[PDB]
Amino acid sequence: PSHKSFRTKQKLAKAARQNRPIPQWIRLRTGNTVHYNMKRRHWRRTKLNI
Amino acid sequence: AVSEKAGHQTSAESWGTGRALARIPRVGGGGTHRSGQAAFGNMCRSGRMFAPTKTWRKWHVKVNQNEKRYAIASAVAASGVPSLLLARGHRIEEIPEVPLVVDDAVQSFQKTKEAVALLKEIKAYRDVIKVANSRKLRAGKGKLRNRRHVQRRGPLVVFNEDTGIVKAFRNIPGVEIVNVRRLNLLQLAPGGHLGRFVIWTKSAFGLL
Amino acid sequence: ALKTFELRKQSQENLAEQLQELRQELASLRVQKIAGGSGSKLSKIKTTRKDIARILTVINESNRLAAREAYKNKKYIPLDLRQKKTRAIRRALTPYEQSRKTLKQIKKERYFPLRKYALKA
Amino acid sequence: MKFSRDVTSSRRKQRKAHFGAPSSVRRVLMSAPLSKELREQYKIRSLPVRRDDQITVIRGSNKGREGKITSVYRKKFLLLIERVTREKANGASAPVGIDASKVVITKLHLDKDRKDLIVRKGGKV
Amino acid sequence: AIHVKGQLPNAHFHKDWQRYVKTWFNQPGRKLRRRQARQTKAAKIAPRPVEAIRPAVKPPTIRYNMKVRAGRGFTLEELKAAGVSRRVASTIGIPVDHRRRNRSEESLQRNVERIKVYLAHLIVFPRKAGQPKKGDATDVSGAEQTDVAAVLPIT
RNA sequence: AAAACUUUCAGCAACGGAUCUCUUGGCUCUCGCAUCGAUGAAGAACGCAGCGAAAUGCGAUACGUAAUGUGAAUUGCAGAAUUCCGUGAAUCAUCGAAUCUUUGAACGCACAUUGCGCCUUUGGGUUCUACCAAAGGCAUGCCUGUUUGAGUGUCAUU
RNA sequence: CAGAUCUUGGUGGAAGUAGCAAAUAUUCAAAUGAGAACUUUGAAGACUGAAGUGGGGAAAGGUUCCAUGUGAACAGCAGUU
RNA sequence: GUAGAGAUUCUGACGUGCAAAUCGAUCUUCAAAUUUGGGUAUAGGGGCGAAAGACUAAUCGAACCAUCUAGUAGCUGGUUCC
RNA sequence: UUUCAAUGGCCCGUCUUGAAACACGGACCAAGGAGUCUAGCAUCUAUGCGAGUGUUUGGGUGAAAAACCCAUCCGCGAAA
RNA sequence: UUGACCUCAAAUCAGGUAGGACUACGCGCUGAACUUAAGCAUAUCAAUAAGCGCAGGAAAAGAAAAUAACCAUGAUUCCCUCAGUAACGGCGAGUGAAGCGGGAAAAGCUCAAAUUUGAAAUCUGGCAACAUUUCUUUUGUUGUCCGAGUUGUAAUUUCAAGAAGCUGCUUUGAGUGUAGACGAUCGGUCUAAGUUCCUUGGAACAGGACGUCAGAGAGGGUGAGAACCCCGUCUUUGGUCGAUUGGAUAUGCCAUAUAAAGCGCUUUCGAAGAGUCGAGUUGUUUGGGAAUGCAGCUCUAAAUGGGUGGUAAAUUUCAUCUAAAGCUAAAUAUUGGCGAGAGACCGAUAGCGAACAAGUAGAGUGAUCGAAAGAUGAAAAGAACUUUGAAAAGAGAGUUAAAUAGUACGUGAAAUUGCUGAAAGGGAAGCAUUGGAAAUCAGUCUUA
Repeated sequence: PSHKSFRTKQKLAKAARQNRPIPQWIRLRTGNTVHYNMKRRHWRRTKLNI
Repeated sequence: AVSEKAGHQTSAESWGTGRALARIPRVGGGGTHRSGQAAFGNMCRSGRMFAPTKTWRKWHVKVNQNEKRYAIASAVAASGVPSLLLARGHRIEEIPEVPLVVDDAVQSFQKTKEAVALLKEIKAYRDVIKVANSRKLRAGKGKLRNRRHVQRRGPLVVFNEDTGIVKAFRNIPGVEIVNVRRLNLLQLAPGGHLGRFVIWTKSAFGLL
Repeated sequence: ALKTFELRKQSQENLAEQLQELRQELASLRVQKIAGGSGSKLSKIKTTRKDIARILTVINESNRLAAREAYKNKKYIPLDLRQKKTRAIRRALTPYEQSRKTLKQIKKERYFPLRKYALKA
Repeated sequence: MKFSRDVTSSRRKQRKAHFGAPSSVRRVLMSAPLSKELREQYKIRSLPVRRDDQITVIRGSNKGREGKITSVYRKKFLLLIERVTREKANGASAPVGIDASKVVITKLHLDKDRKDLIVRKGGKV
Repeated sequence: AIHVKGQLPNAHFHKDWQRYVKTWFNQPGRKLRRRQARQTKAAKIAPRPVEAIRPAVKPPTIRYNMKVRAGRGFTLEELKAAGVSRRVASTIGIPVDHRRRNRSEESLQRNVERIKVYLAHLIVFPRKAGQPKKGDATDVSGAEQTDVAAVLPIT
């Protein structure tokens, strides 16, 4: 909610940063097995449960 | 042997009857593909096999010493018979004599070129050429398991004392070197078939 | 590129002022990075960061060596200056007090030690 | 046959070592033979490749091609040779990698460390 | 159930035995390890013999008293008869068994002769090289690591 | 009783991912070794790259510093360069000097509160009795010793 | 291996079928666009009717906020939103 | 009698539903043994119960989780080439 | 090989006295999927020795978990 | 009133130490039920799983209060054997050791009980010196003050003896340099021979010639099966140049042996562990049976005494050991961790749950649960360009050995599906026998 704790702010701030697509230059590296982010998360579908 | 807990590391219980499903144990919980799938069975995917293999199977089988000596004596006698050698597969059509006894100077060889020169002189190099031309790649999953290449067996050189004969002869493909005092049936009758071509040194023959 | 040995032959005050200057250059380079900087400047960012690490390392070595000299031949020295192999090794008996023997055992070994001997054929 | 108990005859472990070798090991893995003149002059059978070396392609579709080593692409085990390029569809030129064992060195890039390497490996400079 | 010819079964296999099965695949590995340790010890303690001299005793039962086997160590009375000090014996490799005793002059003479042969064939290196003192060999050049079994077996 | 429709067969195209080959993986046996932690472990949190989300590495000295070895890279792009009459490239190896945020046995008291304190020293500024900052500290049991005590415990002096 | 309401995976007939029917309701012109029953603007017509379909907060969510852009996928029709 | 709290009847709708208990109409109660938020205590042979074996996270005549456990089976089903 | 004609031909697996059954299981297809292993025992067979027999608990040896060699015990048998 | 001592406190007192994790193996504690008994309650499962505490590289046990009944053996541990035995069992299901013997390994000892009494000879700590180093990180010696200590620290003794005496021989450092030699040790470094021709291919690593090396014809890599292209492999249990250690030596120096010790006979004495042994009883255990261990409670010795001699008790002999205090390597174990080597193993629905970004994604408030998923090609050379479309794309072209390899990528099966061709079809289809029709095909001959 609007009333948060700083630990929750930190947890949300990391989780927001981890929920981003891959840089394109990553896919051009030799031997790269990454094609899309396996760990994407939508705010409706799967919850953080923190 | 398979691991003691392969196929049982999961938790799964039979849901019972009345659910239009087989009574086999099934994984509980949800949210994953594994949920509701059967477990703990030979017929099941990711389950355990029927009768898991164990390490306390009997891998070594005991043989009477006298019977082993009987088999060594039979294998040595067969090696002295030219007709069995040709059957076994050794190219000895122009070998000067069987059993082939060579002087004691061979025990003091120091070079593989000298060893090959000896073989060519006594006309025993056709068997080595047979081994080299027969070298192939193994058929099947064997080559995935450090069993890459196969080839035929050449002559067996028997010596009494080591002075360099082992190192001279050990790189020629197919040639196996053995001390007379510790003759081995796995080499005397390889594959269970009698009559391997054996080249004896004079001292080894005397000690027979 | 600052060379660490050339750093080693300088004074603590000189190292301190060079560290402040290096920090100022790093700050300006990061300003360029947020405002839009060239590849040369972005490559200079890492070199400046490593130079600061080298300056801080050289300062620390001098401070700790000075502490070691000051605490040399003293019964008690700082914990970070003591040995740290493993906790068990530190608790173990020292070789001196492991080899301590009673006067009874000293006399027994003095007078009847294991003799070197041999047997005739 | 190997007789040392510290050396691995396992196809699995040998292939892992080759493909997991770090850069300092791939430096020695990517070795090339010397030409007849250098071999008889330096008494060295082969040396590791290095940038700016003057080498000749021995095998492959580019057999007989000549050029300098522009860059030893260690992480892919490939050597990029000048004038050894391929034409893309759009007209751009892509350098073609050549394995180290498939070339021969006809002129070295003599440094003092390379000279010490030659005299250390039973050679003469 | 039981309907076949043969003994009545007696398989003590009602506990969880598969957890405590013991296989012997390390049998050659254990054998090689013992030899290397045995060869290490012989090289470490040379020139003195690898195995100490043992007495000859009689096993304690009607089933085995007609045989002669090796004991643990020589009794105090046997050492005293042979002229070896109790303290010296353990230094020059003569095991001392305080618990045993000689109830018969036959066994006492057997082991006393055994020690006397060992003493006669023993070469004792001086504590300080060049100054022999009492029991001490003047010439130790010919010392070699032999086997007590070769020198003196249990007959 | 023609077409369509239904079914069978064949060719071709789909759907699907079986088969075959492989395999930096697993399983099993053997051999060698003894090495965590209040000098802050295992584990956790959050951060660190010119361009990164994960994995790997690392800790505000942050995909690392010193030192040693090797000797010219890295590479997806940019970028520099090291001349190639070297103290030196490298996501290299190795590693005996350091760093090591917030935690955690977790230690000032707490903790769905970047919450609440105390002690010593030092420093700061248009402001100096104020305010702020920095560094070093303050857990419990126990052991040897030290210092300060307590007692109508035992007594001398008187 | 043909069976075990067998295991996992893929796929059928049913079948272009059941169905997409509560919450009164939409209409016209223009713009936009390759494309408009559904977007935006304007005009009309209605609804919630102050115990609201209004304006806010608490718990819970965590960036869903805002602007700009948008090939699919998603919004059980469509989509320029 | 409204908000709120219930849940009688239609045995209405729906009954691969909007819904793993809902929707409509009717109906009970509505100033107190009232309705409710958050904080807090009681935990499985235990709690709690104006009592129905009710409730105790869609689980209750003994919850749920992992183990012992591949429990046991005179019973059912299958058991692969000529 | 396809198809037509004449003739015959119930749907398999299953438990059962009896199944085409209005008895059960089976929509289809691919891959997986059930008498194994070990400690014993009993008949029968093969092999080696034979009043004996069994090297492999250990030792020696072998550059090599193999093979080869060996002491003293011991197990079974030689008496019930 | 001062003091002394005892006891008890306090301090962010000086200096230390304990916790937590890992737990395969190790020492205990606690402790089931399923199950077997064709039911079941004793039994079994099982002195097991779970729970709890505590260690090490091993742990534990260990120098007899041990067996035996012999011609006696001689700490412990492990192995084989005793032996599925003696014994225990609703004497049912079932369970079940030990002595000897053979071997692996071997190593012994330390206190309490004594007057140093012509001398607390012992020890911690502070301070000050010197010294040493895996190490400026470690470890000490000397001096000196405070203290601990007579309610007992040293020397001396440990039952195997010993102590006091008595004469009479033999024996001796807890040393510290040096130098070189001889070993060991992890580690930097060095390593034989074709890429010579012809054919095939995109590529020669294939086939065919001609050769070479071999103490190296293991294995891997490289554009297809490479001893000779490359890393390696053998030489190697070594050369080398740098290091760390070991036991001797060759010496120098400090060593106060007035001392200390072994042995020898003694008309001698000879201290030896208590709410402990033991007894009864109650639980629990064992193969232990009128009790094998352990524990609770009650009663509680002794001094040639007290244990044990596997049928209760009383008496008497005989052996045997010496409890109630302590240490101790090796042989032994090792589903953990670290590092190696392999394999008649598995080969992506298999093998760990995980060959991959796997204890991940995801699910539950939680404890927990837990997947799926490998492969273009030698090289991205990942399709420039033109053309149709709003676009996705299509058709040309281009790359390649190949796009019948275009990332929805090796091979590409069956179910199922669309198109084409052929034929059949009046309320099933499929199937068997026999032949027609249509389609399709081979033998055979041809020649000898």
